[PDB]
Amino acid sequence: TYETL
Amino acid sequence: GSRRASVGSHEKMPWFHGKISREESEQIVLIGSKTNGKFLIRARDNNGSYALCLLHEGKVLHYRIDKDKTGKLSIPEGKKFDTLWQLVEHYSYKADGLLRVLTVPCQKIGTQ
Repeated sequence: TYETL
Repeated sequence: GSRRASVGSHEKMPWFHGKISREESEQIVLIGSKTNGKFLIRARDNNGSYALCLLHEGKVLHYRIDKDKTGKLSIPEGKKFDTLWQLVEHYSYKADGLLRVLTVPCQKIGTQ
């Protein structure tokens, strides 16, 4: 669960 | 001397709770965040793993953040930093890649 920085 | 490489997460702080789960911090975001600038950083004691969590209005986000077993906490798409103090403060400036810059700490303050 990690957006895209 | 104990067993620990680099920093070991700094409790002292709102948006920095090294106890919260992840959701707990995202439910907090549920509370706050409006202008799309709330966030919070969290750590974990399993295998060195940190992740920034900010909300893009009703859309809480999370960003994995780690180092190269060197100590320098960084981000693939994000950036690179020495500690969550720089990555946070820096990002406290801008997004650098996030959804939106940072502006507010997620964690709570008081009770009622």
